[PDB]
This record gives sequence, C-alpha cells and structure tokens, in this order.
Amino acid sequence: SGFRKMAFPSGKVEGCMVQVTCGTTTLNGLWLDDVVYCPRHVICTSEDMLNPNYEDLLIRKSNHNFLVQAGNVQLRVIGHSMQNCVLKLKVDTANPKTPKYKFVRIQPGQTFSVLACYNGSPSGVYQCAMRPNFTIKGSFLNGSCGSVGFNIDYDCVSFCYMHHMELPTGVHAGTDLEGNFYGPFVDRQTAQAAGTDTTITVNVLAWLYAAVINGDRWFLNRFTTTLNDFNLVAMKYNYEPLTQDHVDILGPLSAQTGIAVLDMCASLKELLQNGMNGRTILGSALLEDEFTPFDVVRQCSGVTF
Amino acid sequence: SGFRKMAFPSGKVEGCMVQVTCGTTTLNGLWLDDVVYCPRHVICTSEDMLNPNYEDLLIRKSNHNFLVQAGNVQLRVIGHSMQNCVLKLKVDTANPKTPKYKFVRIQPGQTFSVLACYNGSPSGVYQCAMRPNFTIKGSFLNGSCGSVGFNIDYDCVSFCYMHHMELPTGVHAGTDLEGNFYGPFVDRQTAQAAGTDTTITVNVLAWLYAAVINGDRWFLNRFTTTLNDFNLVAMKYNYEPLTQDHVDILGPLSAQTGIAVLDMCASLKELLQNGMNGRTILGSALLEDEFTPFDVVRQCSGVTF
Ligand SMILES: N#CC1(CS(=O)(=O)N2Cc3ccc(Cl)cc3[C@H](C(=O)Nc3cncc4ccccc34)C2)CC1
Ligand SMILES: N#CC1(CS(=O)(=O)N2Cc3ccc(Cl)cc3[C@H](C(=O)Nc3cncc4ccccc34)C2)CC1
Ligand SMILES: [Cl-]
Repeated sequence: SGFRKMAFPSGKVEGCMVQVTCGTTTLNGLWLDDVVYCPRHVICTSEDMLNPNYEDLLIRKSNHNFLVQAGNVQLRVIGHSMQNCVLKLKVDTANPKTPKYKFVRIQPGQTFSVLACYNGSPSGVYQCAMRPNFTIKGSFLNGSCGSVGFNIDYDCVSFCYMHHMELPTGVHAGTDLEGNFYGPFVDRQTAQAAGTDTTITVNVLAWLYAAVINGDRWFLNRFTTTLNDFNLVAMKYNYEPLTQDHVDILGPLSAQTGIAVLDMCASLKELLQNGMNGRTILGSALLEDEFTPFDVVRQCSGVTF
Repeated sequence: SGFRKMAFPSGKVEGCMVQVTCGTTTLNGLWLDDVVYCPRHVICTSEDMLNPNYEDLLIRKSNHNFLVQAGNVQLRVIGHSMQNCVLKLKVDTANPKTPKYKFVRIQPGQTFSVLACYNGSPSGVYQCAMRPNFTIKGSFLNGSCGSVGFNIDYDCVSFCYMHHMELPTGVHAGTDLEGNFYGPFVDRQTAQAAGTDTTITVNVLAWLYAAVINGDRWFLNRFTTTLNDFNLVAMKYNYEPLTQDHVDILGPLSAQTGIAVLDMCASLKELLQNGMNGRTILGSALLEDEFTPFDVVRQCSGVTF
C-alpha cells in the first residue's frame, strides 16, 4: 500500500555530472564516454545574453578556455563543437562510470526524474512532467543550468531534458540532449512567457485508477459517457482532449479494477462539475496529473533497476 | 524558484543494496563494510510470525543457511548475530562501494528519503516523514522489507530507517539501523494499530515561510497570538503542540522573511478557520507538513522575493 510521487534511482546519472566553467560562468555538464554536454550559454557574459551570436562567441574560444571538473579531478578539453543549443566538449578521458544510455525527445504529458545539480554536485532528485505548454514546474536556483531529466527503461538511461532557463512565472524551460528546445523558447535574455496551460486528462484518469487500487472508491458511480460528450466537458475545464489512443493505453488498469475507461470518465466529469465536497483522493484536494498510466502500473507492481 | 518534494540523490545507497534469502523467505539487506543488515523476521515462516521466538529460531541456523546476493555475485556468510529486531550477517567481502556513513535515530516530524527495493534491486526513491504516531506513509509492496530511509546532508549518508511491516490501515512501521522500532510496534503479527495521527505544526509553519520566500503573502494577517492561545486552537484541529524549541528552530526563516513566528502562527490559525477559498499555496490546496525548517532552508533561495 501507499502512493507516492516517485523518482527513478539517480545513481547512474550522478556518476555523469561534472562542473563546466568558461570565464566567469559556471554551470553543470553531463559526461558520457569522452564528451561533456552542457548549455551553449556557458560561453556568454550577462551582456552577450541580450543578443548573442553563438558561432561568433565560440570561434573566439580555445579548448583551454573551458575548465571541466569531475569530482576533484580536472579533465582536459581536446575539442569543442555546437549542436543546436548544446555545447559538446571532447575530453581526453572517457567516463568510466558511463551507463547504457539513449537520447530521447519526450511529448507533453510524459513524466521524468530531475537530478538538480550545483557546481557539478547532485543536490536532490524529484519527479515532474512536461506540461502541455512545454514548460516544467521544477525547483531550480541560479547555478542549476545543465541539470538533466531522465527515465530508466529496463537497464538503459533515457536522457530527455537539460535545464537552460527560468521564466517570469517561476516555471522552467530547456532542451532535449540534441539541443532542441521544448516549446517556443530561445536561449536569450529577452521577453519570454509561458502560454496558458491545460490539465493532462489521461494522467488524472491513471491517478484515479491508482486511488481505486489503494481503496479510495467514494468517487465511483453507476454512470458512463461517450468519448465525444466527455471531450465537450473536458474543453470547458481546460483539460486536454482524451483520444482513442489514451483509452487503449488505460486498458490494463480498466481490466485490473473492473472499471471501464468511459465509466472512470463519468466519475471525472462529476468531480469537475461538483468538486470533492470536503473529501480527498490519495491525500490530495486537487486532481493530480503528473502520474502517467505506465508510472501507475510500475508503482503498483514493483519494477526494479 | 519552485518548491518540490525533493529526495536526496540515491546513488550512495543503491551501491549497498543486496538480496537476503533464508529458506523460502526473500527480502533486502544493507551491505556496509563486511556486514549485511536486514530485518530479523527473514528467519520466520508465515506461521512463526504469530508468536515468534527469535532466539530459538536463530540458534537452529548456521552461516550457510543465509544466502546473500550482491548483483549477480554470491557473498559468503562467515558470522551471524542479532541486535534488537535486526539480523547482522558478517560476510567475507567488504563492500567496495561503502560510502561515508552514520546510524542515526530520528524524532517524529523529521523527514528522510526512502529507496524502495525488491530482491536487492532499487525501484524508486521518494521523500517522507516520521509521523507523530511513529508510522510512515510509504509506498511499499510485499518484498520491500529491508528497504532503507536516509539523509545525505554534506557528504555522509545517515541511515535512519529500515522497513519491517505494513499495518492494517496501509501505513508502515520499522526500526532504526540498531534494530529498535519507532513506536510501540513489534515484529509480530499481533493486533496492532497506529495511534491517532496528528499534523506536524512546526513543518506546516516552515512550509508557510517557504511560500513567503517564493513570493506569496495572501494568507498573512495583521494579527499575532500567544504560544498558549495558538496551542489551544491548533489541538482542536488535530495539530501537534508547538513548543518553545520549535519557535527557536523557526528563528532563521523568521529573520529572512521579517515575519515573527507568533505572527505566522496567527496566519495558520486563520487558514485553519477559513480554509483556502479556492486559492493554493505552493501548488497545494491542503496545508503541507512533510517539509522541516531545515529542508526549507536547503531548497529555498537565501533572498526573499
Ligand atoms: N525570469 C527569470 C530569471 C532568469 S535570468 O533573467 O536571471 N536569466 C536570463 C536567462 C536567459 C536565457 C537563458 Cl537560456 C538563461 C538565463 C538564465 C536563467 O534563466 N537562469 C536560471 C535557471 N533556473 C533557475 C534560475 C533561478 C534564478 C535565477 C536564474 C535561474 C539567467 C530571474 C529568474
Ligand atoms: N496488514 C497487513 C499486510 C502485511 S502482512 O500481514 O502480510 N504481514 C504481517 C507482518 C507482520 C509483522 C512483520 Cl515484522 C512483518 C509482516 C509482513 C509485512 O508486513 N509485509 C509487508 C511490508 N510492507 C508492505 C507490504 C505490503 C503488502 C504485503 C506485505 C507487506 C507480512 C498485508 C499488508
Ligand atoms: Cl531528528
């Protein structure tokens, strides 16, 4: 029993975190094999950020201008290149702690673990989701740039996010490990804002199934709905549309609890129109949307890494 | 900016998890130096658990009855002894991945990270607190016994909890790393139930100071209160008494925000009376009590917004 916001064990990622310094700027790098990956804005001053020309700033740099520190050991930079908004530093030593890994680009609604780092040293681990507006609600202070997001599929670390910036609303933006931003953001000090956000419907449904598995059934009712009628109600409350793909993905949980997906949709409709009436679900007074159907199955079955 | 339920990076603990087998029973062990620590109920059958005589069950066991597996390597048990409710197995190999560590006994209200394991393999990491009734609200399935709770302040891992059992209400009970249970609980399947749980008042106050640091003041008011009048109100809402020790501990957060502890107590009294009226504090519609004053200082910025 129990249902907690759970992150993947971070050990395989901790062994890759390094400190990258370029002049007065210090941030975090990811050391895999003989390459260190970090945000390209490490080569900028506060002044450059206003309107940076990254190739022009990079051409003026030599290998010895980048200081890479792994623990208390200094690594030697023997090459440098740029791919989108990520700087790739070739080093003389391959990381002996390099795990089995892949670079993956995730979709909004997908969750991942974040290993927050400062000066190449991991400080904490938490779970979060890529919001429909492409931002993440992280917890990051100055110096956290270069911190990474990941998932573990069997024994392989899937790196999906690298941290670059904080928006005025306190939410966060970054790139995949190939340097492509999630969302309409740019790595420049200029006016940028998160768009209006929506609730991840398939995730709230998965979390309602996790509550049923744990004994919270007060919100169940005898009613059902059509997929079209549920989507008209979802549009009214700023919830993402539910597709037939989402219904198929919820199939295993629907069979385990004996509650059809459209039967659980009728419960969600009543919760939206009437509220919780002083009651809670899994210790929460809000409808939680940062657990995917896979996360629910994983936590209710004990999958190890 | 941001405020998340954050766990310590688990890497130092993942490198200590092993599988312990005794007959038909399999659970997790913690391998530090040349000793494996695990719950003593690993020597019991389901039948033994009603009224076990551990000394009598243990005297019938030899070193070669315990199978310890670290990764895909088998360890050799060369000694065994019992200390309170923990079994200590001496092995022929010292753990090369043993971190700098301490065994610490915590008080109710204190938080820690849990590395949930099955068959000696880590599955997830989450944050939780020792409830005032000495239980923890974890997320554990059968096979999770022997999973550990820890803090990693600075570079030293302080082990504070080892998982032993689930109570009928779905909550969890366990021991410190010296085998002493937290609470009036026994490693015996007897009529046992958690006492009435209460809210950790000093933690809710710390979390209100975090909300102020992150730029929110909607809940503050022009009032103050005496310590005694606050306690008479709080206990009617099932909140733990706030002691002078707790007031002293909140001193640093009070000086940073400029809000006196008894002024913050007045806001909490009003929030308990009025509810939130459709508003949230740090993304929550309930008052959060699983962040200590020390966790808030560790995560939040030193500059108030
Ligand atoms: N809005 C905003 C803020 C950011 S900033 O203006 O100081 N800043 C401009 C900027 C522009 C583009 C890029 Cl790619 C990076 C960056 C940097 C960036 O975001 N860094 C950070 C990242 N994370 C968490 C931070 C917390 C605190 C201060 C910086 C933080 C620096 C004030 C929060
Ligand atoms: N009530 C209850 C339950 C546990 S039990 O009755 O099967 N059980 C009695 C018992 C008594 C004392 C001691 Cl020391 C250990 C133990 C064991 C124990 O708690 N194991 C577990 C531990 N954690 C999480 C579990 C989840 C699911 C099943 C086992 C779980 C076995 C059914 C939840
Ligand atoms: Cl303590």
